[PDB]
Amino acid sequence: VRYSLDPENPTKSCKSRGSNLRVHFKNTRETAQAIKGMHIRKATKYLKDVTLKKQCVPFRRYNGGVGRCAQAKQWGWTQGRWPKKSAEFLLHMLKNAESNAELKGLDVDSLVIEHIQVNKAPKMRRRTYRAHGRINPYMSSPCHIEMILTEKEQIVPKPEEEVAQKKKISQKKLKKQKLMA
Amino acid sequence: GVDIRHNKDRKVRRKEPKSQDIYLRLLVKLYRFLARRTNSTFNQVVLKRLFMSRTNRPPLSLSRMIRKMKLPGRENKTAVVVGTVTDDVRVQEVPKLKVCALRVTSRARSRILKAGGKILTFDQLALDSPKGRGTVLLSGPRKGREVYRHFGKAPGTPHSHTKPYVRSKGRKFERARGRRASRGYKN
Amino acid sequence: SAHLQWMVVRNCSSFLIKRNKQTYSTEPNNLKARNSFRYNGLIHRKTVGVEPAADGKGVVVVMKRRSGQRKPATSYVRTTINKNARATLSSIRHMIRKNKYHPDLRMAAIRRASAILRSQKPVM
Amino acid sequence: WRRWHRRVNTTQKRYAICSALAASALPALVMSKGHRIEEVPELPLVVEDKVEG
Amino acid sequence: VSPKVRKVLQLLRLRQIFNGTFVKLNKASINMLRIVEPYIAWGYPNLKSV
RNA sequence: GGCUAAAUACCGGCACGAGACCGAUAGUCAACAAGUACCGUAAGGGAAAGUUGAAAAGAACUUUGAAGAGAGAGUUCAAGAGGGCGUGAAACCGUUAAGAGGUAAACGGGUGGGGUCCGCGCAGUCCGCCCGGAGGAUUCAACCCGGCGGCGCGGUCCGGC
Ligand SMILES: [Mg+2]
Ligand SMILES: [Mg+2]
Ligand SMILES: [Mg+2]
Ligand SMILES: [Mg+2]
Ligand SMILES: [Mg+2]
Ligand SMILES: [Mg+2]
Ligand SMILES: [Mg+2]
Ligand SMILES: [Mg+2]
Ligand SMILES: [Mg+2]
Ligand SMILES: [Mg+2]
Ligand SMILES: [Mg+2]
Ligand SMILES: [Mg+2]
Ligand SMILES: [Mg+2]
Ligand SMILES: [Mg+2]
Ligand SMILES: [Mg+2]
Ligand SMILES: [Mg+2]
Ligand SMILES: [Mg+2]
Ligand SMILES: [Mg+2]
Ligand SMILES: [Mg+2]
Ligand SMILES: [Mg+2]
Repeated sequence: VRYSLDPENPTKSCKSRGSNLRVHFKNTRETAQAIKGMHIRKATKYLKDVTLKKQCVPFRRYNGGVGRCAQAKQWGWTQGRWPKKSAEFLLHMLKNAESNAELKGLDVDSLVIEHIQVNKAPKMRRRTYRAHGRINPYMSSPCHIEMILTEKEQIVPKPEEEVAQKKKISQKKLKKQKLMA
Repeated sequence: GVDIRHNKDRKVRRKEPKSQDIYLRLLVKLYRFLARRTNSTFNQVVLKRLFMSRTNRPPLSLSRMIRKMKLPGRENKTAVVVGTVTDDVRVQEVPKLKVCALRVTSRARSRILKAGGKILTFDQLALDSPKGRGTVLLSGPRKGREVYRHFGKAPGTPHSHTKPYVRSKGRKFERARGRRASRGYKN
Repeated sequence: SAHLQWMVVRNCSSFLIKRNKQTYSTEPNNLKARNSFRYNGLIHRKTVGVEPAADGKGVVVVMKRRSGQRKPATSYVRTTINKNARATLSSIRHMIRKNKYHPDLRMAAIRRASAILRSQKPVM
Repeated sequence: WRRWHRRVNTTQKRYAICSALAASALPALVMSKGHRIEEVPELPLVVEDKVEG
Repeated sequence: VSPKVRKVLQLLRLRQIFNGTFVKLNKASINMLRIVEPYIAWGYPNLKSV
């Protein structure tokens, strides 16, 4: 497992990645550029807003046909959208990265998104039926995603309303755990 | 710009033998020196005929060498041919000859020697006749080849005695029309 | 003869190196490693070779004797010279000029001897 | 039915056997063929007929 | 260059522009110089010119 | 009316040997569960598809997640070889770094500026002879013993082939 970059101080960094993730590469590349350089608490809060349509992801490169919104003015841009799957997929990776920081004894409240990169994964083949007995490609565009988080001097605590929540129990996990035991 | 044509600048002539034979090239080294460092035009002619091709070096028969070495005033002169001296069975008596050649056929050697003659090589001619003095340079018939029968005016023109190219010779092979007035025409 | 043997090997020899627009010859008794009629060490009746001694001290001057031209085992006479630099060169000069044994290789033999002796000095 | 085979005149083939033998009796040519014959007593090298047995 | 001028300029040995030659004058040569009139400047050189 | 071995033929079959042949878009269509999968009512048509490693030692265990996936850990010479895995090109894409940006870009010639690296640079060559100062010796020439070699019209020596 090789990342495109190397952490400056490996003892002060945590990693996360995923491959062949079935989220649109174009939407997710734009989403990743939004949170690049953010503090983890800021990045987590921002992505939740995107899910709720309270903050937009500016579409700068892959902007052909995208629409205008008032929330894109926060980024010095006119085109923005609210990719929900891209935000949720990246939130999962941040949660995994945060856990990797804990497993390494880092201060999760100081982490900053130092490096983040979205790569196109191999495409998946479906098909669609066209007029005159013709069949055309219907391709998914998944991506690989890798992020590195690094400790900085700014500290931002986790929100109180987020730490007060119950540790959700999963029955289906318990069933499989008991079967494995 | 200079007003001149360039199509004839390069002269087509041999500066060396196409042959890779190392003995022939050792003789060319020899006569390159003699032609350069002596004023003898004979050396230049021999050097030139060492470059010449196989068809430009026709074989000289024994009978023809005897004829040319029997003209008055040619007694005790070495006959020289840059080529092959072939035997001629139509000769009855061979006189005493002194000859220099590139090759002499096996039967021509026995007949020349058996008459008391001397057969030289071109490296021995240089030591004996460095400038070519007392020599009779001789050539075989150059037009004595089957190709020259086919050259000239095309066979189907008036007073053309050129030989045609026929796969077979006989009454059924290019003799009707154009070769007798009874069939169209003759010329 | 030498000339006839040069026509065979001038471009076909196991000792011939053609490379980098250059030609050399690796056979023994070639004083300049040169693919040449003069410096070839095999085709002439008389040849001169200068090589370092088995130990890195002195030179060995090889001369081809006159008699055993077809007997390679006794063909070459070796002589080791381990004197001072100027005395070594004098012997080689005398071995060539006084004997009139290839006087055209005199300076090539002397230059090769000076290159072997120089190579036997301590490396700085 | 490519023409894989070649006719060579007998006189020329024997010519070639004669040149090979003449060139085999010269140390320079045998050395130039790469053979280590720097100590062979003589060339051509003839050994008694015992070796055939 | 027209064929007749091209031949006459070659006989004068003026095969290149600004080439020069002396030409001794007489009926034969003066009429050659008339054919090549557009292609040449000529005249009588003094001793210093020679 | 009739029979008759041999020398001759042989891209099918059984069993073999070889090659200046091809080397996985090549060579048979077929190096592999190929006349297979698949198409056609049928006669017929007919592919793609080789490679972890020396050895499965094929990644136990911990931890985030519903999981796929990750982070550690471990095997191995190497997973910078992780089960469609040898190497791993180009097109195309992400990111990082540098530079730049209103006549689409690109291009030839000429310079200039800035980089990357190279000289494994930064008091600047090497050699012959000669002069002078300091030293030190397997110390020179000339002669004597021995060995070897070259040449000799030895003006015309002996013996050999
Ligand atoms: Mg559009
Ligand atoms: Mg529309
Ligand atoms: Mg239909
Ligand atoms: Mg020009
Ligand atoms: Mg031209
Ligand atoms: Mg021409
Ligand atoms: Mg029958
Ligand atoms: Mg293949
Ligand atoms: Mg195939
Ligand atoms: Mg392929
Ligand atoms: Mg290939
Ligand atoms: Mg295939
Ligand atoms: Mg491959
Ligand atoms: Mg490796
Ligand atoms: Mg590998
Ligand atoms: Mg392998
Ligand atoms: Mg592969
Ligand atoms: Mg690989
Ligand atoms: Mg790049
Ligand atoms: Mg930039």
